[PDB]
Amino acid sequence: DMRPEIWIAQELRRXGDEFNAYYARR
Amino acid sequence: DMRPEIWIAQELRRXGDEFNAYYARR
Amino acid sequence: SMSEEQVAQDTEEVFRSYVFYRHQQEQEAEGVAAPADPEMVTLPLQPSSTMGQVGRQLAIIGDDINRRYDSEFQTMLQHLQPTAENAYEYFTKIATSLFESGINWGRVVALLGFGYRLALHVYQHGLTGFLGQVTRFVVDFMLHHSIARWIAQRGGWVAALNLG
Amino acid sequence: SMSEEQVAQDTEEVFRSYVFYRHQQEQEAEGVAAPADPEMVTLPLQPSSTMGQVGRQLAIIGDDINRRYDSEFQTMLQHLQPTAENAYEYFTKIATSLFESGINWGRVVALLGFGYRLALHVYQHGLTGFLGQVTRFVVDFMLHHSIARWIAQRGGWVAALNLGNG
Ligand SMILES: [N+]
Repeated sequence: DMRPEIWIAQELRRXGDEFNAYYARR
Repeated sequence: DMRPEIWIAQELRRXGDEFNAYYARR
Repeated sequence: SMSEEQVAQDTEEVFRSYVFYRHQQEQEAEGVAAPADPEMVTLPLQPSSTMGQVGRQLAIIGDDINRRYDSEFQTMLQHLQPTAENAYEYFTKIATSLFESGINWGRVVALLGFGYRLALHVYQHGLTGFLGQVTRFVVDFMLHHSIARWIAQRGGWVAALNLG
Repeated sequence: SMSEEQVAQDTEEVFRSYVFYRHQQEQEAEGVAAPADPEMVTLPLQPSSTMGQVGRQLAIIGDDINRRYDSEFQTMLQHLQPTAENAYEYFTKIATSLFESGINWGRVVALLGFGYRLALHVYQHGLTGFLGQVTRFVVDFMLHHSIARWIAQRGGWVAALNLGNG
């Protein structure tokens, strides 16, 4: 499947990129 | 690997059980 | 008195209303990530339906809990890769597993939520008109796997209005 | 007037303020059902300091976004099984992975969020005093892996003061 630390990194990136777009849209 | 439908069912169950515990009678 | 057949019939309006009002409130969320599904935005509903009330209420009171699972269901559905061709098979396996260790109201509502999330996935991957198919997935599973009977014996879907 | 070294020094207060305000807002939320972490409630902090304000800005803006990751992070951290002994290296490698394809302010905030979630998970699983360890994970990652210099070239942490207020 995936090591948990790789999975966490992938989801932190998704989440961070959603924050990044939110700061700009605001 | 756990089959994907099994993982989904496990988390559906967890989610449902969280709802069930939160909205308990009295 | 409330029969499993009446619960099965009521479930269609419960689910369709649940989908409409869940989508409505989610599309109002700050930082919402899922795009709008016009089939759910324009979904027509019966204006005075008690069952419509039930589905709306379940969507509303479930919002805090359900949204906490959003990212995980994105990951899980990307792995499952459901399509029109395998949706019945996987819906049935998932619903069966959901209730294997017992039935409770939260799991009943989670089945609705799964139907919602599956319908969104299929629309977002290109297929229109699938909401009627998932609606029947939900109703038929409940009728034939004793969930409608379970609800009936606890007063029917209006019993859900006492939750919270 | 800004340097990578200064940004790294400032990061400790930014992160500790972020932790305080994130915990406070989550404990105040209505549905919640989330157990309090007293180490995060009694954090000594100067709210009106500039770095205190930066941490607050980053905690309060768009907090609905990190709610959507709550259940997945429960699952993932249970699989990670962090400990006092393994967490520094896990944190550093996760952070390296996060920024491999680029640095942006949202990913910076996600790193703070991971520090928060990791600190909260480890406390709830019985280890006190771990917040000081996670704080250094965050600071030391930024110092030694480009992030503090990236922030410094953009004016320092004060450049984050108004993110999301357009
Ligand atoms: N697995």
